[PDB]
Amino acid sequence: QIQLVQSGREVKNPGETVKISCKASGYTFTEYPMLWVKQAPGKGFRWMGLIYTNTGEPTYAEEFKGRFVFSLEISASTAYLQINNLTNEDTATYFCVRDYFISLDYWGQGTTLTVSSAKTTAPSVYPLAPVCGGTTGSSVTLGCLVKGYFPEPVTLTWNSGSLSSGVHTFPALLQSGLYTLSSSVTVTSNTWPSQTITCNVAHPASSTKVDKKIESRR
Amino acid sequence: ELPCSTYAQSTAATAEEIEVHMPPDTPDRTLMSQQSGNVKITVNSQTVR
Repeated sequence: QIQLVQSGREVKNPGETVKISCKASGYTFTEYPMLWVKQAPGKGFRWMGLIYTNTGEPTYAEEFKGRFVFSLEISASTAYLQINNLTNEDTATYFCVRDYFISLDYWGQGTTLTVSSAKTTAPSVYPLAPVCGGTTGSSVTLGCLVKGYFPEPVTLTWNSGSLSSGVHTFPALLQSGLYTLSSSVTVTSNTWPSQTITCNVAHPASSTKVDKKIESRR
Repeated sequence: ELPCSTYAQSTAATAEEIEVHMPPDTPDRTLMSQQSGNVKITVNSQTVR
């Protein structure tokens, strides 16, 4: 049904652009738009208009004048919010709302537009081990620590999703504008790091990617 | 009293006629609503084309 799969990190510069195209599953044609929504830090909902999937373009927000303007790929059922001329407070969430469940009944989960001045380096990931001899049991605490992402994003997981189940990941903390994260991926005794365990990370702001092997600390 | 015309005040509709043709269909942008931003439209009691 209606569900706008919003875009990921939309990186913007000071006065730079933002573009969150959300592939709207459930792009219909008949009788109703898809109510777009901007999302501020506290405001909850802030509606960015109505614009259909096979309708095609958004009838935009009212008080959101400035950067924001709606767009979309109409034949694919997909919508989008493009906000060029990035100001300071451009970091926010984005949603569509597909008119099935006859209100704005396919709410977008949010797309993260990040337009800010910060450091220039894609994220660097490393292996994070258990206790230094063994450090294994019914779980075995490998993982990948991906820190140092600038601009957004640096995407890092611990055990890479294969040895990813049963993982505890600490969130991105800011250090002078440096985004750090770690994911302790629990493998088995045969899963990792006795078996193969390896966290991964990526950063196209440097046009690069790096993974660190989440083995035991031996 | 010179004889001239006068649009007289008898309102009799005999020897006069209006072309009482069919009423045209009214345009109706007011009928269907955009429920939540999407298609929950309403009729509200007419021959809504």
